[PDB]
Amino acid sequence: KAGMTHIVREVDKPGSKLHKKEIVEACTIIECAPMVVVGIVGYRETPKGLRILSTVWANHVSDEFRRRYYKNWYKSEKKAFTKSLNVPEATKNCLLKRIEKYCTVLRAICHTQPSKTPLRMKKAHIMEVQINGGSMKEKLEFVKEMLEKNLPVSTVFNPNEMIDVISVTKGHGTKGVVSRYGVKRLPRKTHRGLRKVACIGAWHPARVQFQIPRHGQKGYFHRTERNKKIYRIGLKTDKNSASTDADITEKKITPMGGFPHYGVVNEDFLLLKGCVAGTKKRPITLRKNIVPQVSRDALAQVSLKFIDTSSKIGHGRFQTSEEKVKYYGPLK
Amino acid sequence: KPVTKFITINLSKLTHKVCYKRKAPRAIKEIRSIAGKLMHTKDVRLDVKLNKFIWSKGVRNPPKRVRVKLERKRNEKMYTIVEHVMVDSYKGLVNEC
Amino acid sequence: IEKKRCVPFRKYNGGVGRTNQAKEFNHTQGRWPAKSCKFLLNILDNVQANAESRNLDVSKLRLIHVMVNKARPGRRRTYKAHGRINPFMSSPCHIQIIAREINKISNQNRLKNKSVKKQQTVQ
RNA sequence: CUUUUUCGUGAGCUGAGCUGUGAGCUAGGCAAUAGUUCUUUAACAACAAAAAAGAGCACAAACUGUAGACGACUUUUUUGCCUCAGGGUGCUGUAAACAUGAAAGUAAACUUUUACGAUCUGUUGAGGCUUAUCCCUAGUGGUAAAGUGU
RNA sequence: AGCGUACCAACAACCGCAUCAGGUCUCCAAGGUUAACAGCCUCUGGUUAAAUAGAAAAAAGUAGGUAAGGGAAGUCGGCAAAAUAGAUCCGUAACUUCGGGAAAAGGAUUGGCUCUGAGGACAUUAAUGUUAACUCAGAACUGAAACGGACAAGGGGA
Ligand SMILES: [Mg+2]
Ligand SMILES: [Mg+2]
Ligand SMILES: [Mg+2]
Ligand SMILES: [Mg+2]
Ligand SMILES: [Mg+2]
Ligand SMILES: [Mg+2]
Ligand SMILES: [Mg+2]
Ligand SMILES: [Mg+2]
Ligand SMILES: [Mg+2]
Ligand SMILES: [Mg+2]
Ligand SMILES: [Mg+2]
Ligand SMILES: [Mg+2]
Ligand SMILES: [Mg+2]
Ligand SMILES: [Mg+2]
Ligand SMILES: [Mg+2]
Ligand SMILES: [Mg+2]
Ligand SMILES: [Mg+2]
Ligand SMILES: [Mg+2]
Ligand SMILES: [Mg+2]
Ligand SMILES: [Mg+2]
Repeated sequence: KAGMTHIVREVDKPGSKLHKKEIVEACTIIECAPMVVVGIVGYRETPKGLRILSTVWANHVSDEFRRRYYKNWYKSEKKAFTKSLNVPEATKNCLLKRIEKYCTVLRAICHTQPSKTPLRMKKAHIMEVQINGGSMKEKLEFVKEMLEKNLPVSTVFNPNEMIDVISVTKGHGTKGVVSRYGVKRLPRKTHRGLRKVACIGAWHPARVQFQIPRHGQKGYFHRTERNKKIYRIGLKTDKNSASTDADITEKKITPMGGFPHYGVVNEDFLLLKGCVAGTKKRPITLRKNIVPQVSRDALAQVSLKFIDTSSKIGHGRFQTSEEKVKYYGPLK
Repeated sequence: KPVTKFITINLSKLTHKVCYKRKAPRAIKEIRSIAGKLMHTKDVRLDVKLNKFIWSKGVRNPPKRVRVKLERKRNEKMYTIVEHVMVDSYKGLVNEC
Repeated sequence: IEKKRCVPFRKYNGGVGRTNQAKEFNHTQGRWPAKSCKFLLNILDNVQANAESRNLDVSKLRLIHVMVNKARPGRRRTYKAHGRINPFMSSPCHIQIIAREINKISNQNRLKNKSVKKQQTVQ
């Protein structure tokens, strides 16, 4: 996660009070460098739940993938993944044949590339991505062609699509009932203080119940949110990645002075309508809908008229740095 | 072995959190800690003129920057002396041995 | 004393805090009581000096005995609301240490016949 | 235990085939005894001493603030990081000093000359400040102790 | 002639069970701003000590500060807080024991700088000189319209 900005768009809703007008909306920017596909894993069904057969790895892996297996890499001999990748291919093909024969779910193991971001961390993040589609043989032939390549983001999603978002909310520590749960604040005359709950329960269930709100820890919770729409997929090879047909100033997505508390975004990215849980730099997981939406909003396609790139430090007044020097003329 | 160093320290970075009655002693404590950690010496002595300079504006707002000189002597075999350097501008100064 | 390592509090630990240095002892609570350490160091120095006289090599000494006993307490007062007076005692102790030098069927003729027959039967 | 002999079954031997291993066919010679029963010491799994055949990491430490009452958590330890500086992006609102520049008026030598004067103007969109939880930079100087467990 | 004469007088030497935030009688009394021995700052004299210190800094408390739009809808009840306050110049009702009510209610002004005017004494002649001390009126300029700038200081009415 990088930051937010706003855009200008023309509405196309017959029947609305805003049918033919220009409006302003807020958006969130996610930095989306490509991942790398490094392995395969297959599951089969049992009455005890899904069950792993085996894991097959690719022929070479990178050092930022290996750092995730160490609590301190700087003092180590770094021998992880140094024997197992030297197996003959015959064993791997026999294992893949078994997976084709007995398994019902395939997933692909992929990892991120934090060196292309402004992050201080060097360990990569690892996750499993399920592969839906045809028969198991077709799935297997699909995955193997990718086993040591890059996934760009536009291979996975499309413009104007609807997405779900998974992440962890911002932390706040220990908070009281008034803030944690939103209870009615108590009169000024109260003797031991007023920020509490007056009655914890009736006499006689002679215990406190688990539905009574108390003090405790607030924030840093795990959440899944539905139906966030995609407005644009940018590309790092594109000079005018924040310009429209109505505004031909040649611009990038990063505002004057850098995204505050993040840095400069110089890979390809996503622009999402709305907001997303987490701080700056927080990793965001993206998923397709459980079943596809067919409503009018999820099918409508968006044309943008203005992306804003003025400074978010203070109250910015220019769209580029050249405007600023042109306005004042020569200084001292 | 002995060595001499010239550095500048900005104190508003270090006193930003404390209240009015603690702004100058916090700066003094930070100077001592920084010098000791940069010289690897547990024994750090502060010259009285530097202490006088730090308190020149009262307890409430010490100066925003200070330039000091650090020398390590042979006397717990070694120790560090910290003195004050008077400058009329901090603009170009970086640190040197 | 220098807070490089801690002492795990396993017995009298009501309200003692949690610390990062207790994981070394597979525990969660610890503290750094300096006065106790100084008092114990004085006695260990005395033990070593007494071992120098009777010509033992210090490198092989092992503390085989450590015993702490509580002594008669001293007495002071403290004052409380509504004109009351309450005790303000202390808690002294005894200590003793020892170090030591370390290196590194019945015949029963009837029973004999039974045993012989048993051993014969298994072959 | 000898003798005469058959068939399966595989180590070394390529359904040649000796022999290992089991099951039989002839003809014979040779044992068991503790004085009337006291659980018929009989299974399964371990361990120890000898003889032969086989041979790495985590904690701590200094940083970090996406975390926080303390523990815990997220990070880095040489293209990294800390530091100071340069640059960017913002906040305030035009610094100190000079000017025989202005200024309602005043008094004091003989058209000017000297004196006092709130405030105003020029050099001046100037001066100051900006991460401690802002952004960029193989820019400067650094990057310490050898402890604990397994 | 005889008797008293050291020291504390509370800040730990007195009474309160104590080296207790309580109680306990007299005299002296500087500068600035002001009506002021008030409040705030200072010179002489006194001190920098209190049954503890370091770091961190979230709930909750206690002593404080601010808050868009509304303005008592809160509560038994405007409890708590807010609003007003000094001087000068104007203007003040019902009722009344004619003395009051009354600061009734209400309205305007207030800095800095440069000027003008008015209030005494003395000694030689309607003239001439020598000299003070604080008040009170008026005018022109000046500033991000501010000026009892902090301190101090009535809410009113039926
Ligand atoms: Mg009450
Ligand atoms: Mg902002
Ligand atoms: Mg520029
Ligand atoms: Mg008490
Ligand atoms: Mg009492
Ligand atoms: Mg017998
Ligand atoms: Mg000036
Ligand atoms: Mg930093
Ligand atoms: Mg006397
Ligand atoms: Mg006397
Ligand atoms: Mg008594
Ligand atoms: Mg007292
Ligand atoms: Mg006291
Ligand atoms: Mg508070
Ligand atoms: Mg305010
Ligand atoms: Mg309000
Ligand atoms: Mg009401
Ligand atoms: Mg009500
Ligand atoms: Mg009241
Ligand atoms: Mg009245």
